[PDB]
Amino acid sequence: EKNEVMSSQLDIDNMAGVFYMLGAAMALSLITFISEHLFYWQ
Amino acid sequence: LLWGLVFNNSVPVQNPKGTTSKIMVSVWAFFAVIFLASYTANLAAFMIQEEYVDQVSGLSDKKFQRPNDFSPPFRFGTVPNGSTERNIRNNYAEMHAYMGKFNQRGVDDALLSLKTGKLDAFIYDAAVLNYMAGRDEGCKLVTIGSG
Amino acid sequence: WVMMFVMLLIVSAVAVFVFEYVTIGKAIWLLWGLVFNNSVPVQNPKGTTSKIMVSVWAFFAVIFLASYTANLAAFMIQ
Amino acid sequence: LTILVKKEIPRSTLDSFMQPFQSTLWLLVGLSVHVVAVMLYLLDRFSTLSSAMWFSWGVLLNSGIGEGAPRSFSARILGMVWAGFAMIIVASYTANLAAFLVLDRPEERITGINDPRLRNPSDKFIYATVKQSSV
Amino acid sequence: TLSSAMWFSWGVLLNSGIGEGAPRSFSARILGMVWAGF
Amino acid sequence: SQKCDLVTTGELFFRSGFGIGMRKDSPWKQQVSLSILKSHENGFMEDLDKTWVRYQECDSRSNAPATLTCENMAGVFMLVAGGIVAGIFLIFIEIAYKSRA
Amino acid sequence: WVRYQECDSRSNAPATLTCENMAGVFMLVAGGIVAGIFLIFIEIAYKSRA
Amino acid sequence: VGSLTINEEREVVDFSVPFIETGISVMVSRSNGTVSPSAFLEPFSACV
Repeated sequence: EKNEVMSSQLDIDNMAGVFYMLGAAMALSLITFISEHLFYWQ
Repeated sequence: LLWGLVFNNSVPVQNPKGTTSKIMVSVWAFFAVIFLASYTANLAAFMIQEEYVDQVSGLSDKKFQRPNDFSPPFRFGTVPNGSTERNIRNNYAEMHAYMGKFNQRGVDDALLSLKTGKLDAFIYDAAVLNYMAGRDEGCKLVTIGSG
Repeated sequence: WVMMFVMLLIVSAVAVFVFEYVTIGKAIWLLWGLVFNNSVPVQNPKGTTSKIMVSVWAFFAVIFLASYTANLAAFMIQ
Repeated sequence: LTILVKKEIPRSTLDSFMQPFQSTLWLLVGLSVHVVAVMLYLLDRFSTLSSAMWFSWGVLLNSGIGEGAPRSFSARILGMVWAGFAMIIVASYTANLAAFLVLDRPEERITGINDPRLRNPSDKFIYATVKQSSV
Repeated sequence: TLSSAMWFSWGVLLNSGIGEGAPRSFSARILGMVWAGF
Repeated sequence: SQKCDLVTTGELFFRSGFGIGMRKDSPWKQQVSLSILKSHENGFMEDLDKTWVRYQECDSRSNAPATLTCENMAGVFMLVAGGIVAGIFLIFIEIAYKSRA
Repeated sequence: WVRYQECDSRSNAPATLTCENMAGVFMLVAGGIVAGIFLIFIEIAYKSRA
Repeated sequence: VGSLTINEEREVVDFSVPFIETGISVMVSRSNGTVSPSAFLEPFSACV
């Protein structure tokens, strides 16, 4: 009854949690910096 | 500075006075190491005792409707001059197209072809598949998903 | 263990010699406890091949910690 | 009275330093360390360019080289992403280590008299014995 | 630093960067090597 | 599959089917079993199989081996408040010591 | 006569880690330290320029 | 006595009671590994 495959290689399709949204939150941090630049106007 | 200490950062933090500050840091450090140990003990325990699922039941519809969607290397089986060919051709063989190139008379030739990967899938009667799956080359698993 | 211990003595002798440019005994134990993730504020060197060889040793530090832990839990089973 | 069979070959040769897959994945992520460290330096510029990368190397190797305390809060949030990802990496690597160390072993050991590869033998199966015996 | 020297052993025991007790005797650094080992 | 909290150990001793009982020498054997084949040759048997018994509610045997969501950690969730309310008196002790020393 | 066990049992110690396999990562200590001397010569060339 | 089933046009032939049961399957091979994108306790521990 379907016990176990054997693996040592890292699943590169399991890397979706690694490029889980780093750059999107980095873009929100850029908009945070732009809103800081508008807070310099105030 | 008092967040990265759960992850053993490099990060030289501002050292506070010798007060309840550093006491509550050590209090949080207990929960830091106990969470690191517990998460690692779970994570390695998920690499073991895990069932590994194949996708043969959905592709019984999906690769039937769309055999060319993912890869034109989808080399199908047959039961040539078989009653099952007509029965699917009357019911569920829009893949009686695309499969005239995939005709193999002689079952063991189709066996060794798919064992070298020259076929993707091979449709047949169940019982001969299950018996030769139990007699398959050692321990190569060749069954259908869940039986 | 005693092989990497004398490798630590070797790189400390290198850090003494090639940085004739603080390393009598401090170069040993400050650059020794980093395999065990010590608290221990070490003397931060120049930005040179010093910190490069620290990062080189830090690779072997984390890979030895992972390998020993993966063996040790595997001795509790089987 | 039992069956004499032959020893198998183990799962030795533990030269598996990159068999947890690094030769693409570690090579991919090491460049993105630098390419996001330079833009984070520009983020702390417009509010040590060659020096700011060593802070990310310090947090990646648990090594106390620390000089890059970011005056922008958002780059400290990016450092929180680094300490999260690096602890995820070393935890997943240790789970792949211990799992590959002890997972299973494929076994084709015969049972005894009631095994079908014995009772219905192949052409490859010399299951003979000695002559003039009680067997 | 009699009451203060214990916090260095607590710092090495919890991986927490409270560090003030760098021993001028080499042998107490050897005892710290026993601590980080244990 | 339906209610919960039971298992079976496999080992199908009989391997039988569910026919339909009629009196002997009926005129209703052949065409009825022909319609049994016809109900097999469209998957309509499997259609009613979907509509009646293919409803898994409880989990399998599988052993996810574990899960760690919220529940067990309450024994170590008291560490954050077990001493912080007395550390105020420890501040009062320290300011009493600094008033002495 | 027969109570003389020489070879190990089936048992599966599951593993041992003494000396042998680590030679693939024992090259990390010397793979760059011999070129770091030229990196010192590069740095003193840069400081002679800058 | 050959290992044959019936369809509806097999009116011509007259079976006995079926002694064994079988069906129509497909045969594939193994993969190696599974997907588990490092996120098992991440919504679980996210509650804490």
